[PDB]
Amino acid sequence: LINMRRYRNAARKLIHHYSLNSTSSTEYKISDVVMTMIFLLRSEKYHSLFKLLETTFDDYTCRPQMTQVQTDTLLDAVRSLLEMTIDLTTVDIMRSSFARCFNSPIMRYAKIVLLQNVADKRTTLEELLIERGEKIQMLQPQQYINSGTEIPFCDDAEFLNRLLKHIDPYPLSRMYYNAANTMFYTTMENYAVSNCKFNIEDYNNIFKVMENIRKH
Amino acid sequence: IMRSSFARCFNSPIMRYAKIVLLQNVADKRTTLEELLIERGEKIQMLQ
Amino acid sequence: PQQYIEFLNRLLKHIDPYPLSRMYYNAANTMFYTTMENYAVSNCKFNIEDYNNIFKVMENIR
Amino acid sequence: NKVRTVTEIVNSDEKIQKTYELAEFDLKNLSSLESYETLKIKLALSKYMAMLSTLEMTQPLLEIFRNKADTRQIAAVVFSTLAFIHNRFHPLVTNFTNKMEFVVTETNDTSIPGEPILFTENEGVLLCSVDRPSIVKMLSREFDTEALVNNCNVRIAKTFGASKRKDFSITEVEATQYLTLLLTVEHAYLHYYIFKNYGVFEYCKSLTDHSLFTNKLRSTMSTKTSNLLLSKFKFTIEDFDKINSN
Amino acid sequence: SLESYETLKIKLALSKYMAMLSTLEMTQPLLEIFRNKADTRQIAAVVFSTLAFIHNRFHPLVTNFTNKMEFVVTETNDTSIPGEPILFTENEGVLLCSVDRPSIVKMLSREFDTEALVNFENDNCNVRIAKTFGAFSITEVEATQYLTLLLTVEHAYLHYYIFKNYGVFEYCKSLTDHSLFTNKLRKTSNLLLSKFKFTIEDF
Amino acid sequence: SREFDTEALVNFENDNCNVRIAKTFGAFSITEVEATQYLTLLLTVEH
Amino acid sequence: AYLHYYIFKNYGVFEYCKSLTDHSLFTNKLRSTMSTKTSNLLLSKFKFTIEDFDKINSN
Amino acid sequence: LVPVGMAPRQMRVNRCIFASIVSFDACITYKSPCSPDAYHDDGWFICNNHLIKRFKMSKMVLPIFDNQFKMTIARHLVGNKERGIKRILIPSATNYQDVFNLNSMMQAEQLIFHLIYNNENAVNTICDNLKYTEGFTSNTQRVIHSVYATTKSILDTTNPNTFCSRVSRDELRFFDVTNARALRGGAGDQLFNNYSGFLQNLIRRAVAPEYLQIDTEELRFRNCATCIIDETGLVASVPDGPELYNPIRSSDRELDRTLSGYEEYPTYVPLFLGYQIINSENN
Amino acid sequence: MSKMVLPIFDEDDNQFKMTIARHLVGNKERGIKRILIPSATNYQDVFNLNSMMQAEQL
Ligand SMILES: [Zn+2]
Repeated sequence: LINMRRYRNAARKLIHHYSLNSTSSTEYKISDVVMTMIFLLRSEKYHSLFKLLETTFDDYTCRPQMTQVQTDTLLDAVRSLLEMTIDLTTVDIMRSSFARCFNSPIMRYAKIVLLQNVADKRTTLEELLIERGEKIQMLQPQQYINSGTEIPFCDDAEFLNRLLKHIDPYPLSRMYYNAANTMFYTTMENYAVSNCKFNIEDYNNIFKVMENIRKH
Repeated sequence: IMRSSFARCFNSPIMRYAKIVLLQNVADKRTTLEELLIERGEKIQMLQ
Repeated sequence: PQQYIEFLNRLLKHIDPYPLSRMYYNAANTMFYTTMENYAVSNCKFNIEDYNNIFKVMENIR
Repeated sequence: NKVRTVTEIVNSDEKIQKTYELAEFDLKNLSSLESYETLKIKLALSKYMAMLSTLEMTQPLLEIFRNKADTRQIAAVVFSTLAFIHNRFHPLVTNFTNKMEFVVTETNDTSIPGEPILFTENEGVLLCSVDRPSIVKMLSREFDTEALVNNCNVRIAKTFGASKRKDFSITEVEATQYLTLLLTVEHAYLHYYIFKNYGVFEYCKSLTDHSLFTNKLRSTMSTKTSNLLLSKFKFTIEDFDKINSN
Repeated sequence: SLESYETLKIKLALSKYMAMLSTLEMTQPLLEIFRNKADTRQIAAVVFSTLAFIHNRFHPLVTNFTNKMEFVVTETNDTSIPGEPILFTENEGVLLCSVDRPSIVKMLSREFDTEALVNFENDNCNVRIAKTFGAFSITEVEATQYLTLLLTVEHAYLHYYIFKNYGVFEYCKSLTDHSLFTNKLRKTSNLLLSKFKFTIEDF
Repeated sequence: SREFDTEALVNFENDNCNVRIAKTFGAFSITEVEATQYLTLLLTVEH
Repeated sequence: AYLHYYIFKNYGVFEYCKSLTDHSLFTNKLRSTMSTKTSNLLLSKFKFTIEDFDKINSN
Repeated sequence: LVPVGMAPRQMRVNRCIFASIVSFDACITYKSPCSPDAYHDDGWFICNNHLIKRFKMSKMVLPIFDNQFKMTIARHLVGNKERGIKRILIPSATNYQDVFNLNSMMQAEQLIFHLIYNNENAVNTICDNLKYTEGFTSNTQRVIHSVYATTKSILDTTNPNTFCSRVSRDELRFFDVTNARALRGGAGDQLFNNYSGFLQNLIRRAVAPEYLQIDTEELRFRNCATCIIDETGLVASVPDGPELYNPIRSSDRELDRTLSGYEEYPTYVPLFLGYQIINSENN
Repeated sequence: MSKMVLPIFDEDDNQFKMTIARHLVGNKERGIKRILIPSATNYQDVFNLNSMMQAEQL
């Protein structure tokens, strides 16, 4: 027999990381992958996801074909597992990530990669800019405010103090880490879905700019 | 501790002289005194 | 604003064996340490030469 | 490094020399600066939360962004954040002058990766484009409320010197959500500032490469304006060099 | 010997400051007085009396002294200046004396190296042996604290004299730059700050 | 409507910190932007 | 523990941490005052040593 | 929004009623002077400043005991030579309108007084006049409603506890001259009853009893009464004869050589009147 | 008795400060225990002269 609960927990954590649904970062290992796959196999509920991932053992550079019922079942299973919302885009992201992991060899060191192979034609940032901007200009403003107005600043100093107390035990370091990684992962997902190369250089140039402004 | 000590003794060869050793292999990750200092001090400061 | 406004020989004996030089040393070092602490807390640059000027005594020629 | 002091009486030559190691004062200064910066950032975050409350929207932030129908509240929140950042850079400004338009995209072919909030004029007035799906995705991504983030000597010294102390729906998760929204709107505001003050071509070039931000902003930001929120920490991509080589 | 006579004179000046303290008749030691924030009146009286004592010493022929002064005991960091625990501002004709009670308390609480250091002293073992065969107090630490406070108020009083004699502008400039009183005595002799030297060196 | 570089530029001015400190210890309007606009219009009409 | 605390109080928290890391600093930081004015350390009654210290160090 | 749905927050609260005074003329800004004491959660529902200004009274503490219990007490600010109406320390409901110059003070304070003193007719008159005066609807109406609500909240907090104290068996108080063989005492209890519940609470917090019987032990703080109560209200008068000298040293050489640091007895005149009884400590 | 001082006029420079002492007798003592300054007829009884030094008795 197996500790299906522990297997499930490891599976959930690994799936979260490989679907970029959690900013949490931790070590992972072949033990964890095996936990995940065994849990999926044993669970009647998740047989479809098990089949999906098992198919990654092959060339894995392919788009699985599913009926609408199959896709709905898979999405329901994933959403029940992670308790969230989700998307077949996330399904494909997990498929690609797990395929890369399975195809990767056993190594003495962890492999750090970037999301890719999600949703054929490679598009540049410039082409995306042109097309998206044209479509946006086509779009019309859903709502607007008039000129001037006034920022609605709060006034209750006691209220501000209460909020300050409520937030004091929150570590700014952890909050900053979580926020930055959230933004980074969402940008990664957008790029991968768009099939446009992610400019790691410019993404880091953002922080370079932050530092260059700070130093002055 | 006894398990580790006796394992070391059993694995050791017959020798004309006694072997003087230090306790080790008790409870995987090697931690430095500095890391222990940081972590324990943080937890202590948390304590009241 | 908050606010507005013989036996000394025995006490001299009491303090007589004290090393006056050590007294100055301790007092000056206490002041300097407190000044450095305040500077560090305030993140304000410190003017070593001006502090020396504070405790600088010129010597005459007689 | 270190310093030393010499005490001496004018009439006597018996001098007492003491030595000081500046590391202690360095620790004092670093702790003071860290505490001050933390207090400033928490004050700003609390102020942002408080003004959003002043708007008096019943739902919480994430629910607001999930409710696709109520574009009114999305626009209100976005404009309020943008104006707050604008004032934080220009405290004397409490409005935004020219009226503002808003649109909420709903599709990938309508959204631009890496710039969920962007700006474009209709040749008469500026329109702000919002990627509500992306906002929802960011604010919904599970956050880590457990792991910590980070010279060992000074680390230990701070550990042993600094102390610790053992009805709002806000948890660290919601605080993180607010901070993420603020940072995103700050990025968008920087883009918009470069746009307004350097032309649409410069705005497009910045979008292509943010590096221009360095000069186009530090010319005015680092001197007259409160530092960027990100300035609180130095950020970096894990395994950046190998990733670049990839 | 001679230097011992000047030492005796300096200790006599300290004893006179002690007489002033007794005249004030404080139940607690100055350390506890400063530690007790509620004793604002005691702190203000101590500072004022020390300033008057220093004024009398610096101007022996002058017995007059400002008989009323606004006082404010500061506690917050933003209410204090490093290197100037005592300040003399003016609120548009009103003379305010600001005090950095936390800094005073810190200085006083600092451990002194009384025993730690060894210094030259009258150590004739023959005299000690001859004596052996023929056969309310103040500690060294308390004396050190008391000297520290006296010298602090001496610095404050010098700044105050600059303020009164020259004006608030020159008082601020003196706060910025203390080079004015490298010469010091040039009256001043009765000020202990003119009795020794202190220096800082890169190391 | 053009944004003016009031804050952006730094120019020589009476900056005696000693005077500022001395003052501190002794202790319908027009903005710079409005003045700039008004100067611009005056010079335009001058041309 | 008292020696550690003495070094702390009279040399700052950084020096205290350094002493914790390496007690050798005790030598100067204490003998400056202890051996001269204070009763010798209790351990002073005997010279202590670790059995097979050299081989253990080589290990 | 940030806060949980409703979830009444917890913070400090200014307690003196007069803190709510504000100019009904919104175009005229006004700030009432409040002593910081108002922010202490104690039996006092008036700050030191308002107390001295309107009632000529200053707060004070009386240590009581092993365990040092602190009993609230007020003291006279009345000078020796003050006479007649000046001696009314706290006017009664039949005299407050005259003792307090309603004309000379603000309408909001007049409403506050007509609320404290149970004068519904005057309260209604003020409300209607404000309804038909100035831009009532715009903001004056809301300001008036806010002030009225604050005053009514304080009164609703006080009066129930006051009534429970009145009918209480364990705790008993009798505001009269304990020297029953006196004429200036009278039906002090009846007059105290005539007072409003909140006014009764103020009287309790201010006037200490001449005697105090705790269980079986009685403590006599005075051999005499320092104030009286009549139809006019609380009067700063000596029941037996000449008024007590009240130097009023503040607020509105050989001698010292000998009298250096030296215990000094205050010249203040605290409020001692009536009998008080209690079972157990209830503290 | 505990020494104390009672100011009378203390406005500007008129500083009439009448002296006064305080009871050190509780509300339970009586008779001899309560007598502060005994008469010549009873001081010998109030004071335990035998318990004090003969010089004090003198
Ligand atoms: Zn008040």
